[PDB]
Amino acid sequence: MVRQEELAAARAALHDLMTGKRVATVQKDGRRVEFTATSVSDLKKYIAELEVQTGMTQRRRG
Repeated sequence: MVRQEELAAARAALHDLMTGKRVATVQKDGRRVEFTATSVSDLKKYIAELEVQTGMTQRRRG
């Protein structure tokens, strides 16, 4: 399990959505999905869930 690549792509979305552009697309499973500054919150979670699926712990306090 190494989302090291797609991971770097998600961080970029945080930079473009809060730098100016309000729209951002992501290539996931041949499926493209849109995100607007209105959901900048549900995206923050998508970034936290991938760190737990690529990290190496479980106590959560890690």
